[PDB]
Amino acid sequence: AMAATAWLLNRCDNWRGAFRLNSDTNATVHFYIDDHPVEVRLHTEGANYHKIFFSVWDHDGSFEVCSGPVTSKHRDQKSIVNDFTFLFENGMHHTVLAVATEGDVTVIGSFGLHQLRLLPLTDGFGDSSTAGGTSTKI
Amino acid sequence: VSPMPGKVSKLLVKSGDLVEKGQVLVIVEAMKMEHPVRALQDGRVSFLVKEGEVVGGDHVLATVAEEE
Amino acid sequence: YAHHPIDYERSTSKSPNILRLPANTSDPTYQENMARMEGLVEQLRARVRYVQAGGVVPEEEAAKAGVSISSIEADDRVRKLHLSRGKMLARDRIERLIDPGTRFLELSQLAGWDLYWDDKKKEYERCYSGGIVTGIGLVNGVRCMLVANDATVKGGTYYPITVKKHLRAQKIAEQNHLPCIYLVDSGGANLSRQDDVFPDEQHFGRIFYNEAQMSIKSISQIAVVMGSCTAGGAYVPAMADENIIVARNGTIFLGGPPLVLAATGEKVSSEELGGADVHCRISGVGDHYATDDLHALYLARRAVANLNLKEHNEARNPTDVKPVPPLYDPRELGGFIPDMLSDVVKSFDVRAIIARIVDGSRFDEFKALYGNTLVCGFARIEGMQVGIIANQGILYSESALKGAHFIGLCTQRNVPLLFLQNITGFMVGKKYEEGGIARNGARLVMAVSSAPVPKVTVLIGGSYGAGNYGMCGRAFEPRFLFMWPNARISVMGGTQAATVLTLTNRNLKNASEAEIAAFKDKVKKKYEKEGSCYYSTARLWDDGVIAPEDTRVVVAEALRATRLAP
Amino acid sequence: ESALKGAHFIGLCTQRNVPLLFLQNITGFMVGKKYEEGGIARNGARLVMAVSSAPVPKVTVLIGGSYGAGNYGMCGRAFEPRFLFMWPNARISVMGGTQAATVLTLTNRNLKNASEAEIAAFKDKVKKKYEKEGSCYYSTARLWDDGVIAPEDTRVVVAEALRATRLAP
Amino acid sequence: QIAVVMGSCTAGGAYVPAMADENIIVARNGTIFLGGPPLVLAATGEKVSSEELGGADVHCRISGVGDHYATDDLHALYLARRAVANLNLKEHNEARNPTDVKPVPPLYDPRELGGFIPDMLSDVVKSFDVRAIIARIVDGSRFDEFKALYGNTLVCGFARIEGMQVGIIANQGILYS
Amino acid sequence: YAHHPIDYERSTSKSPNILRLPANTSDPTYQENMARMEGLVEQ
Ligand SMILES: O=CCCCC[C@@H]1SC[C@@H]2NC(=O)N[C@@H]21
Ligand SMILES: O=CCCCC[C@@H]1SC[C@@H]2NC(=O)N[C@@H]21
Repeated sequence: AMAATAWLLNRCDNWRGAFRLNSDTNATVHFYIDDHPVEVRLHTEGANYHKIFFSVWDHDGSFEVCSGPVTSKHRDQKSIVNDFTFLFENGMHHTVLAVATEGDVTVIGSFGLHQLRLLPLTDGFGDSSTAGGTSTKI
Repeated sequence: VSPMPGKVSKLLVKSGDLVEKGQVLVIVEAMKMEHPVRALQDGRVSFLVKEGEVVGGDHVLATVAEEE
Repeated sequence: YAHHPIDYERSTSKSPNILRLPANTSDPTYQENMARMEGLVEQLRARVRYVQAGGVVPEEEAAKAGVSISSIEADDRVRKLHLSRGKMLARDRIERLIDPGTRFLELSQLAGWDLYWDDKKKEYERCYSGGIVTGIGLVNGVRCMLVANDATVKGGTYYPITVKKHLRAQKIAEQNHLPCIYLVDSGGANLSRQDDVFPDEQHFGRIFYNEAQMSIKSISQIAVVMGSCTAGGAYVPAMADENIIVARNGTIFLGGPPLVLAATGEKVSSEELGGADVHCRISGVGDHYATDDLHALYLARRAVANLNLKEHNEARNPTDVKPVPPLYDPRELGGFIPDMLSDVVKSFDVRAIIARIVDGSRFDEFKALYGNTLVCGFARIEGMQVGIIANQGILYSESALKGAHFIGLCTQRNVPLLFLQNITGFMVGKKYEEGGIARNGARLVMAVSSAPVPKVTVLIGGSYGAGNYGMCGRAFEPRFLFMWPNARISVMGGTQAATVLTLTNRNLKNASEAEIAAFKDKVKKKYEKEGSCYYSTARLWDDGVIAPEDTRVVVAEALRATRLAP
Repeated sequence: ESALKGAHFIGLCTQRNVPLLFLQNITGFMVGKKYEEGGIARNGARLVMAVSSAPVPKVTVLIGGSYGAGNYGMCGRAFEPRFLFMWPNARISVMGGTQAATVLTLTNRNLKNASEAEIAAFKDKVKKKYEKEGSCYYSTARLWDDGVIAPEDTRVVVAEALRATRLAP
Repeated sequence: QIAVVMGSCTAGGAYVPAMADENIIVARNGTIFLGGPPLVLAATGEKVSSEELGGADVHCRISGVGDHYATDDLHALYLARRAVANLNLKEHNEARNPTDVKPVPPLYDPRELGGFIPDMLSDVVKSFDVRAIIARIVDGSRFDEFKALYGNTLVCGFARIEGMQVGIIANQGILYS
Repeated sequence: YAHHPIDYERSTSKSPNILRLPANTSDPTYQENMARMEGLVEQ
């Protein structure tokens, strides 16, 4: 939950200024943990960017999140290193310095260090031709 | 003051109570026109009319005077 | 007298008279109103969900929406068959197309809600949307109009509500100089209501007219051909600065595959008849040939990029701004709204609403002691100065004069206007008629129509009759319209028309009770059978429908939409 | 090639500020595969672009048989004609007046057998639908092509129209 | 344009409150008249209070005259300021005249400007100079001379005045062709 | 089909189709050409 959230925010204004009609927001992240893809879905209810939920591995809860100063606008290979705070409903609170990149999201805190690989989705986007090419060539 | 049709009713303000904010002092109905007056004159308001009493045009329904 | 400041302090303090301090007390009256509002929004906010993923609602608990039960299995089967083809059956193309973290509007929604009555008496045509979805989208730093043709072809491609939606989108884009993107999937035409949709004016030809008038003004437009566009639908790929044809299922035809039969019926493959022909054919038709949906969407984005509008939008609308919230909680907007179905008009207020919507909860009153009926003054909406006309009571001549004066100033200084509609409220007194009230009403309407200022209106409630001509109306070119649930648009009288038309209709003096049962009850049924939910939006009368709580965000979308204008 | 010639003519007329007159007829878009492969859609777009873009005053009069999307090539109400007039023998309908019958006969829930009853129920019915509309009712009465005239007195009417369109800015 | 009506403006002076985008009438002493209080006498002299003759009439009269009714001088001045605010000229002025600039002073003390000026009441014209004055006034004490050897009488050239380029014509002597 | 990005990644990555990857192998043909060019620029 903290790792997935950092990649969005530490890349753009996802969940920032977002707005729809008579509905609610939704945004998802795919993690390639081990050899099995992992999907995490985040959404909001109310007029609150603050109130956020999560559903990973059929486990649901709520938390709030308060970020820090925005840094590393150039978002280079080092990308963005920012501290995060997360208040989960149960009652806890956490602080996480996340240096996130397209390749992976690294979270360091009292849990330890964990890097989660993001599900790779690249394959000659364009040149994807399965045509037989039987005759009348060159 | 209310227009000609009158028929004041449902007055929700106590006589001799300060009115600085513009609450609905009296509500008069003219062809389903509640048209609340909503006076903002400061000071207590003194009522000279009663609910259900048909009043003439531009009648002195109440005197909104400074609290003395 | 012992008072010598320098205007500020008196200003720039948390105590300026400019602000407003209407604090509610949450009493029964508040509850009665607040509760009802809640009773007026839940389904509004809900039907939206049902038409979204239309006809497939797995919860099966949609009793909060009065929508009839529909065959969910048939719609799921159709969607499965369509998605097996390789194309995404949803609005998914849109949120894939728009940049993440950005906004959206969904201009017209619930379009064609239970519009047509079928041969089956209890069945209506299942047009969950108008057949398309329309909303303002920000692509690659560029604001654009997005029109997507839904894959619902069961009833037929386009209806009198579909072409009207498309033409409204085109007119909005041309007025605002937002480039359009069309997502094209069609079943051809509708050969049943063809007289209603093909000939005459404001029809399918005007789409072709607009796609050329735009390119005259150098407002580039883009179309994506996901499926077949026949029966005059093949001209949009031809009339396009950039067009995209998917490698397998993208097809464009001027004559149908059945049409070659019975007229030199040497039938050949549908590919050779005009579909995506990636073999270096002689035809130079269609700019982009993309192997996959993602590839096509990506090339659309890439073409949108090379338009040079990013600099102009970034300069005109500041991307990095500090949001200033109002002083009072926006959830309280439902409370000040009174209830419904009340014999006599209930009471109402405006100050609270404006204090809840505007920035910093402030206002700039003009003459309020004089013409106490009508309200006009300046404001602030998310960093932009605004003028608001909100109506309260029965209009007088002096109210019309004040309105004309305000509109004069606003046009003079180029300030946008916002309208909050209310009752007609034209007095019928003989002295008022003798006082030249008609001349003053004309004074108001002349200024309203003559104004070159961008104009948006939103229904508060009770907009019935010719009074809207005084403030604003669809026939007065409002660049956007939005509506609240408790809206009634009717004849010059909502309640009085009942009383007046009771007298003058072939009524005997006797049988009074049976007559009032047949007259008054019937006309009440007629004049409140129309409402916000059905007569509006579904017929693209005041196309936008919103919630009262989230009005300021919507109006801020509208104002940012109307500053790319020339 | 007809579309190319039309585009060229409209180009000259707009260049020299010459008014245009239209005499509508059948749609007449060939459906041959070679013609479709020859970029016919591009040339039709070439024609319609010039038609709509022209600032020249434009008037159309129905000769007869104006059915389908072919009018988009020449002119139509949705292309801002400052006047429209009609002759009695006019039919404004779907892309096919007669062929729509044959095509829609095939693809509508028809069993192979009962051929005679089916063509009685299909072909006769669609003929009734597509010639129930006509010059007299579907037009003018609904302000589709509002003007209705006689074929004999056309030049006088067109001369009225042209004198009407020279006070323009 | 904006006008504030603190006292009476009669005798054609009442049109400025009428010809105004915004006008302010003080609650007590603000009065506007087209005919004077003495004027009603001797012509239907049914004299009534000066308030009713056209002064500040805060009773929701039929007249929609005068935009602002302010209870005090400070209130009226404050509303004038508030109306001035909503004109959208702030952006245009801020763009055109930079608000945040670094002042560049001249190289010589401006008190010396009185010295190079000669005396007065002198039978024959006294002597005079210009270079010193321009060097004392301009930024950085600089100048951009055109032809000075030729037509040595008259002085013309460019300069700098607080971040803005200026042209100066200063005259010295008897003019020639 | 198991592919659901948001256009970027597919974009804003060092792997967009927009770029070009013609890498030469410096063979005789290259030398014959490269060398001549050098023979066409010195003077
Ligand atoms: O007694 C004065 C109230 C006059 C209200 C007139 C308005 S005009 C439209 C509407 N229909 C009516 O009969 N009355 C109101
Ligand atoms: O010579 C054979 C070709 C016949 C073309 C018939 C044209 S194609 C478009 C239009 N629609 C019809 O039903 N017929 C005409």
